[PDB]
Amino acid sequence: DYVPDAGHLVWLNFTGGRRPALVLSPAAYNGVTGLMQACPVTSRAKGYPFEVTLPAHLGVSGVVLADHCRSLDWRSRRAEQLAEAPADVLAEVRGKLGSLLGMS
Amino acid sequence: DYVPDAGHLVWLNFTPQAGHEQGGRRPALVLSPAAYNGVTGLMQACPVTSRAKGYPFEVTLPAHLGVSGVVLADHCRSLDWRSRRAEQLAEAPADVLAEVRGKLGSLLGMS
Amino acid sequence: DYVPDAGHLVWLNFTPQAGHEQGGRRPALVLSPAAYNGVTGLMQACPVTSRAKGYPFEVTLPAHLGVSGVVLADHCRSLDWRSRRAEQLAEAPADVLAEVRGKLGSLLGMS
Amino acid sequence: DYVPDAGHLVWLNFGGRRPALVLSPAAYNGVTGLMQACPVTSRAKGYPFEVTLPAHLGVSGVVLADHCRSLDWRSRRAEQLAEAPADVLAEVRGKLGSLLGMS
Amino acid sequence: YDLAALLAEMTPENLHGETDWGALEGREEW
Amino acid sequence: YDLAALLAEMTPENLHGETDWGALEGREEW
Repeated sequence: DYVPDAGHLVWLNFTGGRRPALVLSPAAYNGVTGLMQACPVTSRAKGYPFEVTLPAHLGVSGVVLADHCRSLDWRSRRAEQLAEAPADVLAEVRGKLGSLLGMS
Repeated sequence: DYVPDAGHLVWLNFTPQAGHEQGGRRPALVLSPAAYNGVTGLMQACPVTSRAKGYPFEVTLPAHLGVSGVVLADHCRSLDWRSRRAEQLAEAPADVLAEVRGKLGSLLGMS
Repeated sequence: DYVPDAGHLVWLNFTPQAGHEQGGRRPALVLSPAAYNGVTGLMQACPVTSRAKGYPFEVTLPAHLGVSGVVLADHCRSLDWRSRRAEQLAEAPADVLAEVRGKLGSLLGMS
Repeated sequence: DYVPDAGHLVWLNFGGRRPALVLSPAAYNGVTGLMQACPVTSRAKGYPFEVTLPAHLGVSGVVLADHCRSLDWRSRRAEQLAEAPADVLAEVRGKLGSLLGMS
Repeated sequence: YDLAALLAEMTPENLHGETDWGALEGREEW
Repeated sequence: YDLAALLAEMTPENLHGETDWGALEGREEW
């Protein structure tokens, strides 16, 4: 009965293959739509201006790619919570993604 | 030499994995600037659907723009516009852009 | 709080020197950027006229904008948009701006 | 029968006479009775769109490149004053082109 | 915009499924 | 745009008079 919530780091299926992601949309929207806005996490990280580094020992390592945010069906991809992002990571991702999408 | 810019409505290709499904194209509202897009070959864009149901994230396009249908502000997504062979179709009034950004910013929990 | 930017179509007041005359209001296409317009309270803008005559400096506007008439590219002028109570009507697409700047550039002898 | 040409510094009744730099050519100006011109002012306030006129031209002071405008020159009795050097005309075109978002 | 405002007007009939962009293309991460 | 090609299209019939902006307003120099 897990519904992803804002700040959660989740596992999502390739649908063999699970990948980590940072949820930006809140549970009330996620539960009702079966969709969410999430940014992928990679271990493949240095320099890139829209990367946000995850602090050490959070349960997954690497960076959030804020510029690769997308709408996706989380129900089909069997979302499972991996961790919770620090409030500073979530605010940093929203800052970079806000700039890219031309918001103010 | 075309590089999509913020406010452009572009044709974008899609090809299902299974060779038996059709695949086709769909217009999309581009949100990200040319600076980013031209360079990375990626963009943040919201799909345009011909099925307007009154879903609250739908943003209507002006009837004479030459793109019928509705922008789904919450379905914004990173797409590779070069591989999807983006073709310009129209330019959305900064009107439409501002409504899409406010709805999507609200969903993303923007400051 | 409103600052006109390049590509905005603004409603601008004008008051005849003859005080007994009503005067009124004309739309204008803004060419100068908000970075200049905001602090100076000035802008470079081209008047829109109701009566298209095929004059070569006429630039047609797409119907969706709901500004009728044509931009006179060669009538560009420095105007105080605060004193004339500029209110935004719409924003012209980039292509309108490129036609107006290409014709006006030609007339001003630009490299 | 004087027709203002590009680079001319002209008197305009804009009685109440003031100098102006003409940017549009005579072929346009003579057919329309209109011209694109920037006003000349006595003094540099020093703001970015000022182009100073060289000493001893027969007109003194500064071209306001951002105050370029279309006006009727026939009704304002335009009379030639002097000719701006090539480099002053190019600098006024450079600054005005940049303000009009040309590239 | 207030999310509660937008939530109030969603219905099973007006809900859109995930937009089908087919397979990953070019440099798309996912 | 070629200015000569533009000038070639002008006729007494399509000529616009000076656009009337009425009186000087605020910080207008003219």
